[PDB]
Amino acid sequence: QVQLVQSGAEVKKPGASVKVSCKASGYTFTDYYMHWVRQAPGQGLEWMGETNPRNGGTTYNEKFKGKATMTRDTSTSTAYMELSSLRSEDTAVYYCTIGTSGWDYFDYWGQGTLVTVSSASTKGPSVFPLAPSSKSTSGGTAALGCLVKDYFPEPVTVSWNSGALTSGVHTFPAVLQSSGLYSLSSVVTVPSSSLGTQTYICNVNHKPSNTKVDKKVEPK
Amino acid sequence: DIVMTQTPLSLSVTPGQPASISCRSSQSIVHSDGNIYLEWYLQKPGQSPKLLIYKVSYRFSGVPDRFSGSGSGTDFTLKISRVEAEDVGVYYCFQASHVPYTFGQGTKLEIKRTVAAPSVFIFPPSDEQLKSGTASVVCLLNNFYPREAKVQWKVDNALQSGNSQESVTEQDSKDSTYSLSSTLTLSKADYEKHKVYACEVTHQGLSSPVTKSFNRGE
Repeated sequence: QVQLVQSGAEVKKPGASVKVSCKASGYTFTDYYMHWVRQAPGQGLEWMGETNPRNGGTTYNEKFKGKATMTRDTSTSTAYMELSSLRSEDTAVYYCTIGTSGWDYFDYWGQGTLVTVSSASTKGPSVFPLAPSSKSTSGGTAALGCLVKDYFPEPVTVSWNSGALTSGVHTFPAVLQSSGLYSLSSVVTVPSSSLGTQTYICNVNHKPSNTKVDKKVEPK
Repeated sequence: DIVMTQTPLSLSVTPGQPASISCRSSQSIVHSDGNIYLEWYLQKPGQSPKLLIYKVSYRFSGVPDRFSGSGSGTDFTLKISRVEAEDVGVYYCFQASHVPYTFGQGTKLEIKRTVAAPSVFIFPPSDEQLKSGTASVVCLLNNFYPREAKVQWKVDNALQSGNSQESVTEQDSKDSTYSLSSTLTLSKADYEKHKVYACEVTHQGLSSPVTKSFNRGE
């Protein structure tokens, strides 16, 4: 089972540097070249370059030469991508990807790492329950959720019951408030008959602020 | 650098009906081995791209026979013989023949389905938030189609302006519907000054606006 696990989202001030890690597992790390792909607003997705994990040898896209520095650690099967002299234009999702065929057509990708470059301070969110009630029921179903209020920068990820609850989940795109802070809601529709026997916990993660909240949503 | 241009930028297709996406490269994309490394990827919001077609026409494992690829020189085409709900997202062509490797701007595929009126839910502020000095009221519009839906916040029947934010989801991969979250935010002091909190929903699936309300302290 091939899997590429990248490090969490980060916020860095303009002029700073960030090292994004990509831990490889379920295949021999030294067998395939590690590629880096940027997905920026407007500029879309672009190929940054490749690292031969055997000798550390790198081939870059001219555009990223002097901006990106690719390395790896064979003892930990982790590839790294360091961005220097961060500027607003560097706000993007960075992906590590491989082509298990031996050619450069990518079939396995990391989950991505959102790097936000901002002078504004990081704020962790407050997690509030959206308790189910007679005002959130419809045709035998009950809707409930978690309000993830006042955070900066993006992203907030939400899972339910440590990933075991995926059906009927709607994790909405964040809204930017006039304070410059983001806010999002994550909802789930469940049976109303088993509200007394089932436990619903939203697992909120805001990696830039190290926020890890597991909020139990109680029926009202 | 080779510029990949996709046509159209977006397309709306009814399930079972065919779809076509073209990719044009600024130069020839014939690799030194004689093969053209032209790939098609599908990406959904919050996810990494998924390989569908590689080397112009070859399909990746698990990819349905509904997807086919063709082309020569500059012109390249992705073809979906019959579109399914799960095909929603953005399609990208990508050349891995010449360094640096380049992607097209993307083609958003949206799918058409019958009108679905929303299930409307309201959520008063939590006691946790009220203690912190703020009151957010959430109005949930679940599984509706088309995406156009109007939410109006009414406090003691008075129409609200400038104190709410909303966002709609991407199109659902299973039932081709949309969901909407709208939040009304007031200070604790302002929230306690009023009794009836309501969100009035307008949608094509509704013959008259539907109101979902609560009385503060019930």
